[PDB]
Amino acid sequence: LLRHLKISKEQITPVVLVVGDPGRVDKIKVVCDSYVDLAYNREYKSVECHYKGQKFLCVSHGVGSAGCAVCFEELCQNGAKVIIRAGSCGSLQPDLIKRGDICICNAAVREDRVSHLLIHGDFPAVGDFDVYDTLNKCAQELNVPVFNGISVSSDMYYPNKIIPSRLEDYSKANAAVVEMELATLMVIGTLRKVKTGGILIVDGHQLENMIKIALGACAKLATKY
Repeated sequence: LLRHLKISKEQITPVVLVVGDPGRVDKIKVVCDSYVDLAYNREYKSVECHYKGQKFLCVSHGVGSAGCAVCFEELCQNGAKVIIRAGSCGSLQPDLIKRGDICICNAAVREDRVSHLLIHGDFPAVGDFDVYDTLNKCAQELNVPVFNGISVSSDMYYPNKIIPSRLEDYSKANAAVVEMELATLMVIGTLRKVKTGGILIVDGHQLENMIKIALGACAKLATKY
């Protein structure tokens, strides 16, 4: 049994949908054709999801890079082949990417520590193209407009007035979106030979759509294994 997930290696599917809020696993499992509740340990909720004739895990990783890293490391080290993060984000391009908009990200700014404790800072946090294009191909089938871009993955939610935040610098660098976990998934994916991707709803109905794309992509990708 896995230390934090508390599910077995035998319960891990090639494809896994990951989200931050365990309450969100509960909302996702409902719209699937059927589900099997697996475990709920600390912030980590596991449910097996049956959708469009496919079987995939939906696991919650909690808030922040270090606690999600424990979830991803346990997934990646025990059989996951594809991990897609369905999550929530903020806009770094207001007057373009507005509240409600969905964004499918190829890359992420590494504003964590853990990824850096795994590999030198120069290394890219980058998603898998197969996964990215699949996510993109699902949105199109569903006629749901999505943005594409770089995500700033920052360990800081609440800034101080001492150290100037780099969010404006990253915005100017055309980073689209800001969240907390993507770069970690992405580096861990690359290191562990797991294909990753990320789909985010802009926060600070469209959720229905977002989840459909996420569930759509997971099913499409699950077919391969």
